[PDB]
Order: sequence, then structure tokens, then C-alpha cells
Amino acid sequence: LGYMHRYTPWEWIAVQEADQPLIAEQIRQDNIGTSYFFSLNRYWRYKARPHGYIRHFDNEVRDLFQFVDGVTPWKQAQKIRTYWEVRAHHPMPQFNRPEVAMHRNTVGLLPAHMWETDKKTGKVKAVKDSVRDYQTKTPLPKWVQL
Amino acid sequence: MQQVPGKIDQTPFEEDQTWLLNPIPVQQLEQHHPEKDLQDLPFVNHEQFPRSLEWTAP
Amino acid sequence: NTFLTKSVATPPISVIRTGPKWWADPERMVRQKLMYFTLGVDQLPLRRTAVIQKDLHRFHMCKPPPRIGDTTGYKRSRAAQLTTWYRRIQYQEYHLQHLFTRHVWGLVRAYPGNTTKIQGKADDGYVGYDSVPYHRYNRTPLPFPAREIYGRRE
Amino acid sequence: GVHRVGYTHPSTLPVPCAQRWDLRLARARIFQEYIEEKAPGAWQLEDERSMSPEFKTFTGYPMREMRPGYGQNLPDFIMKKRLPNNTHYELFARRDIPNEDNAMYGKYLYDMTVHGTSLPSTYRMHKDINKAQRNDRKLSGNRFRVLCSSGAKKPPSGWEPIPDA
Amino acid sequence: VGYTPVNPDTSPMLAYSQYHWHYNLPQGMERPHGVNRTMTAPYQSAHS
Amino acid sequence: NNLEYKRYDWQGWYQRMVDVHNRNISLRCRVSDLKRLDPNGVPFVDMQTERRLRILAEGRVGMGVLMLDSDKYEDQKDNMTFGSIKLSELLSDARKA
Amino acid sequence: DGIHGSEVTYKIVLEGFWDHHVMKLAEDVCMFLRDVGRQVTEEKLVAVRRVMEGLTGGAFDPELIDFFNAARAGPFGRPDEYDAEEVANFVRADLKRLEEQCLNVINRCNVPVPGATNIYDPQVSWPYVEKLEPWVRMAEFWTSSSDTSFTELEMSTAHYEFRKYFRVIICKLPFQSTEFEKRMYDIRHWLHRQTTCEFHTIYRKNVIHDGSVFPTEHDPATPTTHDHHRMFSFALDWQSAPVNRLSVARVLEGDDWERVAQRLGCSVDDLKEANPAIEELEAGAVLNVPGG
Amino acid sequence: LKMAKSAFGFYLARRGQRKFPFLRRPHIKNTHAMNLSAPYFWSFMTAKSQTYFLPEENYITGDWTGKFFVSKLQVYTLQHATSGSTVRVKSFPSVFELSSPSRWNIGKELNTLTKPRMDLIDEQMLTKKQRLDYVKAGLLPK
Amino acid sequence: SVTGVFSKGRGIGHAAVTSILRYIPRARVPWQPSRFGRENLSASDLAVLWSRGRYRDGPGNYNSGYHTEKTHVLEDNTVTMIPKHELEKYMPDISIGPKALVTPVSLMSARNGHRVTHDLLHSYDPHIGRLDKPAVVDHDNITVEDPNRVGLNAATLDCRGRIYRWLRRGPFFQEDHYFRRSLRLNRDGTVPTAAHEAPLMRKIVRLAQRGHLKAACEEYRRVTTVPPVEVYRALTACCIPGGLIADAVAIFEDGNSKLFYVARDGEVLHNVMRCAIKAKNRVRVMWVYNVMRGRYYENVIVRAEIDPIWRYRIALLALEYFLDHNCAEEAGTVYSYL
Amino acid sequence: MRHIGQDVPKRHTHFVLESRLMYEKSFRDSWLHSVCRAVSQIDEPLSKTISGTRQKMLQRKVTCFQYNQYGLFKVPYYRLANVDRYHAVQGVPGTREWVPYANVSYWTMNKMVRSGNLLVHRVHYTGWGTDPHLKKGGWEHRWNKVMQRNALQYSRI
Amino acid sequence: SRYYEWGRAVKQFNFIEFRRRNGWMYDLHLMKNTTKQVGPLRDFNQPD
Amino acid sequence: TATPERFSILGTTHPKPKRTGFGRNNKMRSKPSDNVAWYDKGPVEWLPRP
Amino acid sequence: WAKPKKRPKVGQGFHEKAQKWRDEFLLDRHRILADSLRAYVEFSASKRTEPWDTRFRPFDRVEKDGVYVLMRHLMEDKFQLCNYHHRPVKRLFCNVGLLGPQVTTKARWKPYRYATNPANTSKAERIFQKDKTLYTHGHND
Amino acid sequence: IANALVKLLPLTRIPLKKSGLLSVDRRRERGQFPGYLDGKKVKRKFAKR
RNA sequence: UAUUAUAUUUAUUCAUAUAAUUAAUAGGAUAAUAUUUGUAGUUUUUGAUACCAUGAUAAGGAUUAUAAAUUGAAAGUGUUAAUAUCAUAAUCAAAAUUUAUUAUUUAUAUUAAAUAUGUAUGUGUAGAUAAAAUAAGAAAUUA
Repeated sequence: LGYMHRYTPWEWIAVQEADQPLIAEQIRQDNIGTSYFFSLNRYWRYKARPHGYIRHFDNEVRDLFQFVDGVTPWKQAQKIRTYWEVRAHHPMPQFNRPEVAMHRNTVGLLPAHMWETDKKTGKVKAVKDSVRDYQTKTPLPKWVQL
Repeated sequence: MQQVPGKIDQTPFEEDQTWLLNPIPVQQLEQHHPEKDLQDLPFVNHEQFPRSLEWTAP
Repeated sequence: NTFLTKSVATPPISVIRTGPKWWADPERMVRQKLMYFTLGVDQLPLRRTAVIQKDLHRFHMCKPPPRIGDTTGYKRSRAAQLTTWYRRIQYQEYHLQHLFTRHVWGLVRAYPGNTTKIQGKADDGYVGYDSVPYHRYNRTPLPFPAREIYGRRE
Repeated sequence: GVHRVGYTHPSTLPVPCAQRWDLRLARARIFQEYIEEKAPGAWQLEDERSMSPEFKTFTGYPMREMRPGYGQNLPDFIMKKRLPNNTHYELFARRDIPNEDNAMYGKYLYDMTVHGTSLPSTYRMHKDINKAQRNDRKLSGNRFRVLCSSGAKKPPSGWEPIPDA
Repeated sequence: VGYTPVNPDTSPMLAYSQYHWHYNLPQGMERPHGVNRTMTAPYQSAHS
Repeated sequence: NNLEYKRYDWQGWYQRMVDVHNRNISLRCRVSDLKRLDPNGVPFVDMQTERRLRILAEGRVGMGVLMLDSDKYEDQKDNMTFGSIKLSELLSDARKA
Repeated sequence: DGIHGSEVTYKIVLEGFWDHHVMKLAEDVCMFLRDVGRQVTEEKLVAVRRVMEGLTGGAFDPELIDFFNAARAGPFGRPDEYDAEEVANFVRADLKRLEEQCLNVINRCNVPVPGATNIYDPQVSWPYVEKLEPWVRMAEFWTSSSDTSFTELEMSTAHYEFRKYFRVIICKLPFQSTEFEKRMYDIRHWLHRQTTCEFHTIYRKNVIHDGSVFPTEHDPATPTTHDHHRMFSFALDWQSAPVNRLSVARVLEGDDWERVAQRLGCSVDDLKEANPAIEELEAGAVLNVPGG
Repeated sequence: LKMAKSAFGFYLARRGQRKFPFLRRPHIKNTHAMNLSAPYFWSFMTAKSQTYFLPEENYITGDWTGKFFVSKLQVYTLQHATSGSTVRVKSFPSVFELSSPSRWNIGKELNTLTKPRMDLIDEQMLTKKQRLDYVKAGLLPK
Repeated sequence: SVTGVFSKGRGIGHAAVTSILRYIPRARVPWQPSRFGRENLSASDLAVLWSRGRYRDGPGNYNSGYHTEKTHVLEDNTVTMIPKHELEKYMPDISIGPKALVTPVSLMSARNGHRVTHDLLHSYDPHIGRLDKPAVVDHDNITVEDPNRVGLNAATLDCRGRIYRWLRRGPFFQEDHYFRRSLRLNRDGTVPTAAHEAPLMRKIVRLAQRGHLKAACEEYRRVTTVPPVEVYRALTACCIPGGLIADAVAIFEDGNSKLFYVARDGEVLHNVMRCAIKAKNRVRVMWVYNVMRGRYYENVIVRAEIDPIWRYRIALLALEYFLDHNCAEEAGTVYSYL
Repeated sequence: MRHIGQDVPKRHTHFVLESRLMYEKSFRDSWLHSVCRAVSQIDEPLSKTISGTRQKMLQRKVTCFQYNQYGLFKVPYYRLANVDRYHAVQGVPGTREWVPYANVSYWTMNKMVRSGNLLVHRVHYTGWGTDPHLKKGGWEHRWNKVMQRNALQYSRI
Repeated sequence: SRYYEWGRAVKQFNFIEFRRRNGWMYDLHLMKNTTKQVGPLRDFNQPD
Repeated sequence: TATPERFSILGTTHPKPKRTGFGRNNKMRSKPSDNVAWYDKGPVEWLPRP
Repeated sequence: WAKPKKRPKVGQGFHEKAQKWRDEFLLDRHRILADSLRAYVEFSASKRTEPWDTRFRPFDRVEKDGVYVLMRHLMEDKFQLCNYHHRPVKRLFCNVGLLGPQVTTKARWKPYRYATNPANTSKAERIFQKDKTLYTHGHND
Repeated sequence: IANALVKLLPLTRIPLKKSGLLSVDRRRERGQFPGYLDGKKVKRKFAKR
């Protein structure tokens, strides 16, 4: 006939309240206070997982340091190179960026001992083989024992 | 700005020359903010729930 | 004077047609009127053009006056002569302003933009620090650094 | 000016008073605040577009770090970075599968509960109906592609298939 | 239309059409579904 | 939720995602209601102590009220205990005055 | 007093795809919860009235006196003894305050009538439906599937909006009634179609600050410089406060009664009262350290 | 697209000269790699802070049976010249072995060393149309 | 006649069962009754179906690293597999081993429930990686070859139903099912006290007995298996002097009903009752007397009852607290049970 | 497989599960990877407890561990595939062909609005919209307003 | 904890199968088929 | 190193012919334009630069 | 949408012709990089010519007086040391302190490319004919 | 200002009405559109085959 | 005829895809008891595929208008619902330009964060071409 209530009737509200339970986490009873020491370090299953950033995982991170040292040996983490500890053996390992110390670039950095020049125009024309005579006394730096 | 004592520091400059003539770079690669970076761009701005933008969190 | 790279050559008709945007730029009409009131000259031309463009701006949001269906057609070239007197007024004024600035720059001893002739100092245009080692209009190699124009006492 | 950050004890002054860097230290202790020490003094920039109300986008909070040398590569970034655990990436992950019913239950379980059998896809039953009919009017176009052929190449002790006509 | 079918729970065209409820009819509660109350199963779990 | 994520396989983990998104626990306190007397007979926080508190906390206070947002733990009870601890600890700090 | 006084603020924000859905939804729920809140403060108000009914020096509890006088010193430069009556005027003033706020609520709860009900102003109604600006997701997107031309995709741009409007019901009840809250939670089920509810609860609490565990001691001798707050120092260099303080003190051999107090920074009698199982101190024993 | 160089040309449209957001590309076609940037050598197309650990085509993370080729993402170091071993990059068309080792390579990734877009093009893959087209743009004469 | 991908399979049940079983038919799937799933594959063919089915971290790929084939033809160009021994001369091997993929159990919640780090997700429930035998997550031999076929494979036969089960997985899935698939009460009726938790339990009990509460709690934070009852005895005992009713109640509840009711022992209840006394809590005295009274579920089903002498000692402590604290009504209540 | 009994019309619709489990592995290795990057990169001394020599050996060990973390998902979230669930269309995020809030592409989503499958509200094509933010400051402004509410408004403890 | 997993599909479907083998599918959502759709009161005043 | 004194295939590649003209399509020749200014006519060149 | 044609086969041996082609390409890069670093660092350490422009004050004053006498009597050694490069020149000017801010606001400096020619050049063809094989980003002579 | 003055002294409305100070120019830019290169007016280059 | 104006302005150097197995349900604490702790019948079919395998939504201005009004349309542009019977081609990083259907930053200061384009100085310069009367400011030859 074309009717719909403006407000759910009390009776069907009562059905919709009854048919379903009440969660125990809706009451918020409190008489003891906050447990400063245990409640946060309570059982690892019913644990309060911090969430969000790393800056809230203080227990897990001490734990990660401890596990990672407990498994990862220096006999494995030794070889891991930096970029500079390998870039050291470039014929030009170091040249100042043109920003600031472009006035601090020296000629002496230029390995002219590995390339050659024609004086009629002043260009460096070719590069001698350095991968032949390349003799390093510290192939990995002095802190490396294998 | 509370600054570490024993550290030799500058103050925010006065003359509009020193910024032109410092070695300060411009932001070349992508532009991140540690929270915004979740949404990955302005155009594809993500949201977990359809909450109001004027939401007054309790 | 900062802008000394190359510039784009636009005719007066289109430099004026920009209307109340730059041609009747009020803050530019003013700042060129200040050159005149410094030098001590009557601002007859710039004031004439300012009057015309104040009229045109006041009567831009309005419709033209109705035409009659005349086979004899007089309104047409009469409004034509009207417009082209306004246009000639503004051509004269364009030239006056340009001349006064290119003379005042030789007086302030300030350098003009590239290939901006200043008959106060040099019969040809100011070429210096250009994107080309040839003259932009004479095809003459440029000196390094920029050519010098005025005296050296400042 | 190039000024040395100096801080005199609350004991040197002929009036003791809690000094502000010590208060900074107490606060970075209480709320576990990392004190970045390479923080230069000449870079106290604020985001005007966000901090200054003379732009259309005044936010009041510095909606970003005016610092071009920025990237997720940095540990100072990684510290204050919200992790994708329980973010929209997870919600999308756990609800955006091509078929939505396969996110509410298992299709066989739903079928064996509401119907009896576990029904095929609409697409499969399309293929099967077309089989039912294009093998009704005609035959000899099929192929025999199987997962396992041992039982077809090797039927049971009986099962001598019928030759058609 | 399609093998990847319609889903009757997100789609406004379905939820709204004459065989469902439109948004301008006053979208109330139509009948209270008390199901867990007429006869509740016993608690029997697979995992003992 | 009571539309669609109310009932099936996704109900569980959606309830997780919801309540974790909402896991924040905001704690507001009235510094005027810190202006009380410790049962030692000492005023719990005097004007100098309020100064030390407002200066310990940069942005946590406002309009005469101090706010801390417990954002750490997924469970609201654990954000509750955490925020209570942090509040109590910033109080023990500011109380040196 | 009245409209700006509260203890528990429930802002139920109802979300719906259509602002008319939530415009009427909020009226439904606002009248439901006006009839609820009216009954729950009628209950609490008859309770408060019958309580304030017979207050005098002959109506009081030992728990309350032991809470009123659990103080070592007060305003007169001397510890305060609060009787049944000095606490009587206190509890009666408090209950006067609570009844004033409660009856202001109920008065707001009868004032809206079908004729001129204004639920978008609290000054008339309890509760008031606060609008919340809608979540609105406008998105440009192509419509053409042209693979050759980006222009002909661009010119096809259609803007469409995912709207989601809300309404915020603000019950500022001046006292938390878990039973009313029970009545509020199960609107989560009788809510309308495509409409849900987020409950914001802002309820007053009590968090105790306490002596042993969270000490307001002097600065240490060794100063915690910037090194103790570097990166990952938040997890390596510091513990999760508070400090665990050994509340068990071992007796020295030639100890006294006041020597262990002069060693632990306590009064002799307070140490007696935190170790009330002993009369004279023997060696090797353990003693409960009072938080004082 | 048009001529399916990969099986994904079978799958992805072109969208004309579609303008893209700065640095958001579904196909990382590092067409700039072998770019000599003289004072910017340890910076251009390289890791950012000089003091970084190596990338991860540089350590056998597990118990491999082996690999067929390294990436360009593994830096060139002393072991890449002196060991004189086989280090292969999946470049067009199949692979590219760094068998003429030198020391200047030491320090960078092999991206600055593996040419992405070759100056020699085989008309053996081009169409009867593409060849005239590369004549048009000035690549192959005719 | 037939072009088939799998030549032959295997039966799941064996002939000591089938030869008696076959005499009743199976009511099979109507549209495709014969279901040659993943369980029926051979060992080798299924090693193929397990090797492949991942992007670069399934060894099925020629340059995935754990690949078996030595030759691969790249559009009529042959490439051959440079082995580890040729490779280590420039890709120095760092291989911590099988323990470097198994995170500690104290990082499960930080890693979103997981312990492994495999490409192949490792569900801890049985019904997901179950190949023929239920998949047990053995964290001691987790290889990249993955012999046990326990992994939640990506692109294998019959992977779709299990990927759907994985995405419809619960909120607390790895943690709950990992807990329960281990650590169950033995038919001897006893609680699961283990071998590797005994020394850590010694650490906890000693620290808590010394009174170092937060220290014992940080150590308890490492209780992976169940602790014996004395550990809770000490961790509640430490609270007595400071009156930490809150920390104490939480220490009780963590074994009470959560860890097979280890914490339901008369002396732990006695410690927590003492804390209720020293914290001056009429309602906590009654809560502890309530757990003492128990109900049928604990007192009978889980059989975590308290010896009547301990019932009496706790009841006399309750009366001694209450009638000393003038709480006449509640003391009379406890004496009513007496 | 081998096109025998296909139940779905798009064989590529397995890539959506493939992607969602990519996302799962990303959530699983996310915290570990982020802490690994932090510690391996940290230059200024961590704390007064770990410093210097121990710092170098620890840094290199955790880098060895980040490398040994096989199964680790270090591909950036902007670099993962992003495909429509319905018709398996891929959409490049950041451009018009990607509906963000419904995780669909110009194509399938266009189909789902010109048929009734999504509930959207058509607004004018040239303007800015109904949201006062999206009208006020373009798109970075609504980005700012979204982060401001999801992160910046909490006076974080 | 029981709310995080009470809406399990199989828990739904064991309620369904229990109602089934107890012979009650009238209150249930899926397992009921209402095939008799009620008609309206026709109007004598508007018969067009 | 030891840069080989003979180049095998890289240096032999077809020479990409430099762009002949300037401007749009690199075809706009080197001849006078509309933009050239005049120094023989007036104190303000015509057309003037702005 | 016409079905995209499969790319035809790469061909015979071309996988190895590309091998040798790229091989000698990086070979050629060896020398190109060598020569380019030579040219860039000589560019760096070479004393450059004036960065400022003598068309504006205070650098339009005579080469005898004003800021020029200050340049000769405080910084004449520093500029020759730091190679006249405009960046260190302007920073020594910023640290001379007796000019104020002017070393930006009033001083006019040559463009970046008119600034980086060595000392005492007199052609305009120098910048437009600097070598195009030294991939210095134009940071060569 | 015109509405301010009409509101302070009404009979000043008539000169303000007549002068059109209370007039609202019903104008705005062309909205922001990607189909336009500047976003406002220009459609991208059109080319015949 | 009237119910009413285009001859002006700004424009043209344009490119990106990759390394095969999509077939199913299986509940765990604060619940009056299932080891169902760990639920084991292999092998009778074949389309959305590298391959024919219908349908269904774009771009495009030239005469319904002035006032309280918007200068964007249906003729369908790749992914979609009934034709079968060659082959697994599908992003988890690092990638190979021939594809008409594209607005590049122009001489005071030039590489710091997932890496981020080293080429083309030249009289604004052939031919033909682009856009627009909309918060900008334009004015006169209807079929």
C-alpha cells in the first residue's frame, strides 16, 4: 500500500539487539590500574604488538640485534665492501665535484703515468695497460682477515 | 632551535646572497614525506577508510 | 637594467592591441610618465593615449552602436578613419616612449638590451653577452667580454 | 653569525635556573626523541605554503620537510615512517581478488552447503553446454587433452570404448 | 552479464532496482532477522 | 562494521584492520587539575612546576590542557597503559621544580 | 553548568552514501537516543535525588572517610581530619552539581517536539546531530580505450565522485552509564541500509601518579647528553620506563631500627608500617621498602 | 604495441606520446646509462652516498647451483678485472660478457658500461618499413 | 589420440585400504569427476611443479640460482650456467645457512605472524600447504629447493583454492594456529613443560625471587613454550612488597586460561591475594577468592583444581584480610563458604 | 593449465592473486627490511652502548643478514604491478587510467560507471568538484589534507 | 577473540547444516526460498 | 686498458648526418628574418626590441 | 587494435656481434673517460677569467678605485689561488664582508658559460667551439 | 563595499543599483581540464593523416 | 533588411614495454571433553589460448539565445555475454625507440638520496601547417 516507517519500531530494535551478543571489550571496567611492568611484556601470544613506525618496536629491535648476531658470523660479514673501499683502485679514485672544491682539484690526481700525450695539440691520446702492472699491497684494506 | 652545545653552528642567514652562493642543491629526484609516501602521489592519494577530511579524532 | 639577452620584435599595432593588459598597462603608463616628469617634459602624447584607452576600457564591456543597412555605406570608412587616427596617435606615442628610454639609458649610463640601438652613444645596437658569436643583425663577431658603452667614472 | 653553541651549567650563574638544552634532553628522554646533531642552525625553514596563511593552502603543520636532500634511503626518514602493516595496501590485498565470493568463503564449501554438488564456473558450464550440444548434432572435431593420460592411454581391465558412426 | 558475474552486494543498479530497495524509499529496516535466536546450534568445533 | 564485512571470512581481518586503525588513545589532561596538593601537604604542581611542564612538552599542551596520543600498540588497552605511563613519566619529570 | 558540562562524550558518526540517508538516519537515531538518554538520566536522577535526600552526619561510610583522610598534610599546615559531615557537605555539593547537569540534560531531552525540533542546535536538543563534512573522492578518469592517441584519451576525461556523507550525534552525558552504552552499541545492528556507525567515546578516567616507581628525584650526577638519545638509542640505550626499584632491602648485621630508615630515606614508623610483621630487626632479613 | 618486441607488446597499448609523471614508469628503459658525466662519475647513474654497502648481485645469498648471468646492478670491482671470470649482462639480444676487463670500470655498476641503445642496428630485425624509417631519421643509409 | 601433460600419478591411499575400499563408489564432481590434483603427481613431476611457479625465486628459472639445468637457449643463443665455484671469485658467498631464514618467535608480530622468510609463504595451519601429508612447518631445514612441498606455492596446480584460503585467513592466523599445532597437553594429563624453556624458567624464577620485577618480566617476554607453575609463583611473588596489584593480576591472567591454567595454583593465588592485601583492595581479595572457588570448567574439564589445604589457606588469608579490614559483609560471605 | 577446463575467462586473472601475495610478502618482510636499512645506513653513533668498532662489525653483519634474507621484498611499492581485479586491465598509478579508491583502471571502471556497478556521483567535467579542498588547492592540497588527518593531527605521544 | 573469528564462513555453514538436519530453513537467509511474491491492493479509483 | 690501435666495429657505424638547418625541424635556414632591426632609420630601431 | 606482430628473430650471430660491438664500445669509453677527466680537472685547476660583468656597478667603477682597490688590497691572492672560478670567487666576495650583500644584488656576473673561460680570453667563439668530445657537461676548456 | 553601504544607508541602494556596484559578474575561468594543454582553453594539436 | 561583429592574437624540432604450468572445503582459550592431535579412493576429457572464437560506453564546434542557463553529441574508439579445435607466451624490480595523432626548461649563479637523458650556438630564419571570441579587456561584407 506504500508505507515505510520513519523510525524502526521498538519491537524490531529489540529483536536486533537480542539476536546478537555483546562483546566483553565494550564494558571497560577498571579498579586495579595500569600494570607498569608485566602487562606489556605479557605472554608472547597475547602480546601488544606495537604498530606503525620502527620507533615503537623497542623489544623486537633488541631482539633483532640479538638474533642477527646469533646467526650472522663475521666470517660472512667480512667481505662486504663499501663503495669507496672498492672505488679506491680507479686510476682517478678522487676528483672534486665542480661545485665547491673545483678550485681544489689538482693536476697531480691525473694519472698521466697511465695515459699518453701528443704535444702538438696537447691531448691525451691513449691509455697504457695498468691492469697488467697493477700491484696493490692492500687488496682489501688492512682490517680484512680471511 | 635547541642546538647541541660544543657544536660550532651558524644561525639562519641574513643576507639574501649567501643562499644563492652556498653549495645547497635543489630537490631533483622524487619528493617524499614519510607519511605521505604511503599514498605514492597526489593524483592517486590513497585512503584506508572513507573518513572525513575534517575528522576530529577523539 | 638586467634583461640583456635577445628580444622579440612586435609591431606597434599588436603592441597596442594588448589593450589594457600591457599597452594600457596602467602601472607602465605611470612608470614611463615618471621618466617624463623627471626629465621635465610635457606628457602630451602619453596623456592623449591614456585618455583614449581609459575610454576604450570603460567601453569594452559594452556593445558597438547599431549599423544601418546602407548600400551607400558611410559609417564603415568613417569609423575606419576614427580608429586609424587613434592608432596613429598611439604610433607616435610608442615612438616617443622608446626614444626617451633609449636616450635616458645613455644618460644614466645604463646598458640597454641586446641590439637595442641607443643613438646617444652608438649608431648601431648594443651587442654583448649574446647566444651567438656573430652580430644578430650585422653578422659581425662579438668582442669578449661584452662591448663597453659609456665612460668609466661612476 | 658563526656562533658556538654554548651552555653554562645551572651552577655557574649567580642564580640557578633550568637551562633549555637540558630541558630538551629531558624531553628527548621522556618521549623517545632522536636528537639529530648534524642539524645545522642556518636551516630553520618553514613551509610557508603550509605555515603561512598568505597562500591558498595554509595548513598550519609543516606538511613536508623543505629539504631537497630527501629520500626514503635515509635512516632519519625510516625512523618516522609509517609501515604498510595494516594499511590500505593490506585491505586491498585481502579484499581485491578477481572474484569476490572467493574472499567470503570457499566455492566448494558454499556449494556443498547450499546445493549438494560443487558447481563449475559460469564459463565452464558454458563450455560444457556447448560440448553437450556441438557433440549432439555433430562429432569428430574434438581433441583429448588431459591432465593425466595414464588412465586414457591405459583404461581399466574392462572399458572397451565404443566406435561411433 | 558476463562469466565474471554481477555482485549483488556492491552494485547500486541491483541494490536499487525494483527487485531490491531504492535509495529514495526510506531505506529503513524491512524486517528484523532474528535467526541466531529461534534455534541456536550447539557449540561443536572441528578442533577438539 | 555492519554492512558487508559483518559476517564472512573477511569479517575477522576487517575487524582487525578497523580496530587497529582506531587503536589511537588520546589522553587529555587539565593542567589546572594538576594544580592540586600532594597529600604530603605540598601543592602537587605550583606555578614554577607548571612552567617546567609546559617547557618539557613542546606541542603536547594546548589551551591549558596537555594531550598525548598513545599510538603505539594495536590493542586499545595497551595504548591505554602506555599513554598512562608516558603521562605519569612526563609528570615525574616536570615535578623536579 | 548545563550544556558545556560532561563526563562521557559519545560522538556517533554515521556514514552513509547519501546525505539524505544520513539526514534522516540521524533523526531516527537521535530520537532513539533521546528516548534512551532520557530514561538513563531519569534512572540516575532518581538515584541521585534519593541519595541527596537524607544526607547528614548519620549517613556515611568508612571507605569514604578513609579516602577523604588518606593524606599526610593539607591546607592548614597540618593533616586534615574529614568527618562524616565535612565529607557530607562535599558529597552533597557534588551531587547538587550532578543533578543540575542531569536535569539540564532531561530538559533538553523533552524540548524537541515534532513541530519545531532543531537537532542541529544543541542548545535546544540533547543530543544534537553534528554534520560532518562528507568524504568526497573526485577522480578524473579517461573513458576512451584509444591505444593510438593520448590526446583523444585526455579530451575524454570524466570526473566522478565517490561521496560518503556523515552525521555526528554528540551525547555529552555528565556520567558514564554502561547500561546506556549497552543500549547505544546495538544501534550498530538496527542502523539503516548502507549506513554504519563509528562510536567516539571521550570518557573521564583516573590515572594515578606514584613515589617508589616514578620518582621526582634530583638530576643525577652523570648528565644524559645528546649521545643517550641518538638513533636507535630509543631502543638500545634506554629501558621502557618506569625504573624497577628493589623493594626488598636486606638488613645489615649491626643495624638499628632507625639506621635502615636513615639508609633507605624513610620515616621509622612508615618503614614499620610497610614491614608490619616485625617488631625488632634481626640480621639477614628482608624488609619491604615503603614507597614513601 | 605495434611490433611486439616482447610478449608484452602483445599486451600493452601505446597511448601515443603519452606524457608521464616525473619518474613513474611501468618499464624502466634506462636509455641514458652509458652517459659519461666527467666530474660526476661516481654520482651519475650510481649509488648516492659514497659509503654504501654493495648491491645484491654481488653476494651469493644462498646455496646456488649457479647463475647464467649477472645484472648490471652488481658493481665492477677488483674481482671483476683480476679474476678474469665470466660476468654476463642480459643485454639485447641475449647476453653480453665482460671479457675485456679494465680498471676504470672498478667502482660503478655495469650500467655505465652496457650500452642500452646500440648505434649499430640489424636490419635483420627491422621491417621492410622500419629500414626506410631509420633512413628517414638518419640511422641507416640508402 | 591423447596429448597429456602428466604421464602418471600416484594414489593417496594404499592397497591395504583401497582393496577393501573400492567396493563402494565415490560420489564425484559432476562436471569433471576425475580430479588429478597436485597430491597425485609423482615425486619428480611435482618437483617440477614446485621448482617452477615463482618469478625469480623459484629455482625453476634458469637464472634463479638454485636451478638444475645447465643450458638455456636464448632465441637460438646458448647460455650455460656459471656455477658457484666460478662465481665466488667475484660474488663472494655469504650464506649464513638454514637458520638465517627463521626469525625468532619474538618477531612474529613484527613480521606479521611469520617466522620464515621464504618466497613461498609458510602457513602454520595444516590445510593450506597440505600436499598429501599435512604440511608441518619445520623451521630447521627450510631450503630454497623446498622438498616437503609445504609451501603456499604461487602458480601450481590446485593453488587457487589455497591462495583463497590464505587471503581469507583470519586476523590471528599464524600465531594462533602456530601455537596450537604445537604445545598441547599430553595424555599423561600433564602440562607441556619442555627442555629448552627450563633454563630460561630458572632465569625468571631466580630474578623474580630476588625481586627484580621488570627484569623478570623482560625475561618472561621470552617465554615461548609454557612455563612451569613456579615461574608464575615467583613472578607474582616479586610484586608483594611494592603492592603491584595490577602487574600481579596480569601475571596471573597470562597463565590463567591462556596457558592451560598453569597459573591456577593455590600458592600463585596466595601471592596475588597478598598483593590484594598490600594494595588494600576489597574487590581484588574477592576476585582472587573467586578464582579460588573456580567453576566447573576449570575445576573439572581442564582439571586445574587446588588442593583443599591450599583452598583453606587462601580462605583464612581472605578472612584475615577482611575481618582485619572491617569488611564484615564480604568476610561473612567467605566464611559462608567455609 | 595448458587451457584444459579453464574456469575464468581471463587466464591473466591469476596475476591478481599473484599480486595480492606479493603484497603479503611485502607486509611480511617490511618491518625487517626497514630496520635493516636503518641500521645498515646509520652513520652517527647509534647509542652510548653500541659505538665505533662494534658499530662497524654490527652494521656489516646486519647487512649480511639483509642480504641473506632470501624472500625479501625490496621492490618499491610504486614499482609493483597494479591491475584491475575484474577484467585484468593494468593501470599505471598516477595517471587517469587508475581509479585509486576502487583499485580499477580507466577501462573497467568506466564500464562500471556507465553500467550500474559502482555508486558514484557525476560531477562537471571541467570544474574542480564538490570537495572544498579539491577546489581550494588542486591535488597536492588534498594530499596534504589527507596526510594531515591520517598522521599530522595526533599530538603523538 | 571469538569475535575475530566467529564470522567464519564454515561457522556460518555449520549453523546452516545444523538447521538443515534439524529441518529448519525458514528463518535462514540462504536456505529459504520465498517464491510467492505478494501482490498489491488494486485501486477502483485509478483503473487506468 | 692498452687502448687498441685498431677499432673493429663500433667506430665503423653509419654517420648520423648533423642537423642541416636550425630551428623547427632543424631546417630553418640562415637568412634574414622578420625580426632584424634597423640602425639607419631613427633613434629607435624599427622594429624595436622591447 | 591489430594483433601486434611478433618481433622477427634477432638473426644469426648478432648476439655476439653485439657482444663485440659493445665490447669495443666500452673499450672506447675507456679512453673517452680518461681524456675527459684530464680535460675537466685541468678546467678545474686552471685560473679562470672574470666572473662578474663590467657593465654594472660596483664593477663598472674604474679598474683602479672603489671595490677594485678593495679587490687588489684584500683578495688579490685568494682569487689567483682559487682559480677565479665564479663559485669560490663569489664566496670569497661574500666573506670579504665590506661589500655587504652586493655580491649578488648589485654585482652582475657573467652567465655560467661566459664565466668558465680561462683567464684573458678575447674571442666570442671560445664557448661555442670548446671541444664536444670531452663529456664534461661543458666543464672543460 | 557597495552592499556594506546599502546595508548602512539603504536609500543609497538606488545609486548603487543603478551604477551596478551591486552587480555580480557571473564569470569564472574555464575549469581545470586535462584535455587542454594550459588546462583552460587550448585543445591539443589536431593532425589529419 | 531587422531579433547585430571572426581578421586578430598567440603556435610548430616530440621518443620509450618483460625471463611459460589459473582446477577443492577444511572452525584451536576464558565454550560441560571427537587426536576429526596430522579430515590421504590418481590417472574420461578438449574454447577466451602464441589461434577463428558476434554484440555493449570515445574524438570530433557552424544557426532552438539571453534571462533567474553550461561553449561538448549515440552511432562507438582495444580488452566485455553463445562460431572453437596450431603451439603455456603476462609486471615480484633495473628492462631493446619507427611509433602519425606531440606544447622543452632560452645566457648572473647548472648533479645530495630508490639513478634520472651529452646534445641541435647561429638573421625567431623553407613548404604546409596548430589553437582560441568562456576573467579577462578583440568589433562589422547573413546563408
